[PDB]
Amino acid sequence: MQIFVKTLTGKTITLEVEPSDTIENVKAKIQDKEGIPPDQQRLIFAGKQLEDGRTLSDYNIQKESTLHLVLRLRGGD
Amino acid sequence: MQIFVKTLTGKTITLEVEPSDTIENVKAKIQDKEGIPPDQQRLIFAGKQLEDGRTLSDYNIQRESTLHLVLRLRGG
Amino acid sequence: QLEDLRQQLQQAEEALVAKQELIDKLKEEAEQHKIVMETVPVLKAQADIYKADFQAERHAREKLVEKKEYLQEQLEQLQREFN
Amino acid sequence: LRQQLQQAEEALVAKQELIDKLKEEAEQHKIVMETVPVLKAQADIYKADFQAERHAREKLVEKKEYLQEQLEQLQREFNKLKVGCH
Repeated sequence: MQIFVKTLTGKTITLEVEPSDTIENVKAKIQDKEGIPPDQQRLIFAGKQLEDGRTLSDYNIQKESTLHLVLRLRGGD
Repeated sequence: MQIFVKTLTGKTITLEVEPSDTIENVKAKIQDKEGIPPDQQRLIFAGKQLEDGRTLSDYNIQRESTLHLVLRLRGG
Repeated sequence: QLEDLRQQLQQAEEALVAKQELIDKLKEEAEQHKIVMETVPVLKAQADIYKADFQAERHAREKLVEKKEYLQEQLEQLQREFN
Repeated sequence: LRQQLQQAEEALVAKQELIDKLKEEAEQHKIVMETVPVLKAQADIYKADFQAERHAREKLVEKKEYLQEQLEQLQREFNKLKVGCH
């Protein structure tokens, strides 16, 4: 299925994923498509931050769902 | 106003709709009482599959008009 | 000459009662036909939908085939470099 | 009485012209109706192919999900070992 990762800034990136993929996988797909470190990516769906462990399935994130990306300021890790 | 939604099985239910209601809505009124997902629904009227955006009024569906339902197997 | 025309008319009473009754018999059938004929556009639509659903599954699978032979051929290189 | 006949003649005539219209119309119908059972058959056939295409896809999913977990565990070996050498 396809999802949309939008930023408050306004940018929108579409992704090709599967309801079995792990939030970790995605933060990695975003890096490949936008060259952005996953250790800096916070994903938001239904007002909650997504953990690299769970999967879209757990968060009932269906096809064409919209996700948000907020980058952490630390970077220190 | 009131309309009918029929399956080829013969089953016939009724929905309370407004002439300005979209196909998208009607599908959602079918999920509420039949539990059928809207993305697996295909509604037919006058030998034509109907489109989500158009309204009943657009295809000119009056009261007690009979629409036909057919379901997908995959449903995207 | 009376019974003649009289009999020639009584052969028209039933004559029209025969066709009217018949005509009525045929209208009741044209109605049963129209009921069944409304099904056709619906059944044809069903065929296409099951057809399109078939293709989607095929395509969907066909790609899962090319991503599984790419995941297996790459695993060939995770063992190679490994040792 | 003669005028009473002529009105039964011209009347029965066209009344026949109407019966011949409902019959040549019924033949058009029958030809269309003779297709209903075939259309159902077709529906089932296609449905079947689908299901078949589904099990083939469903099974071809386990075959793949087994390589992932596998390639993953077999990645820990290639990862956890190389780091130990340096």
